Amino acid sequence: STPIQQLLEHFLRQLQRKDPHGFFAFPVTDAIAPGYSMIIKHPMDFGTMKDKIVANEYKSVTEFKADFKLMCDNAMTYNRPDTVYYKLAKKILHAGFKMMS
Ligand SMILES: C/C=C/Cn1cc(-c2cccc(C(=O)N(C)C)c2)c2cc[nH]c2c1=O
Repeated sequence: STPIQQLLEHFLRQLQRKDPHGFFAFPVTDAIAPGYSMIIKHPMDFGTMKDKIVANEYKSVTEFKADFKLMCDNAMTYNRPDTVYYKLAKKILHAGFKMMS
């Protein structure tokens, strides 16, 4: 609806294209990642970001960028550097921030 919502939906679509496996698509469960909720205090994922856009909870691109960075930082905190997850998070973090200027 609103201009910011339209822009953030556009950014979100482009970011999700960089995650074809959808590792970032939904909240990480402790079943898939043992101990996750005990290690990551502020979980974030593309699905939650979509819900926040729809609810009109972002009022600036800066806020959206902060949630995107949080999501990537979480993946680089929980996962070791040699994992596909860590490597994807670092790659998408830089590409996403460039893509968003
Ligand atoms: C780039 C990752 C972002 C978030 N994330 C997602 C998964 C995840 C989620 C859903 C499915 C799978 C998967 O395909 N597995 C576990 C085989 C992984 C996972 C598993 C261990 N750590 C993580 C993780 O940090």
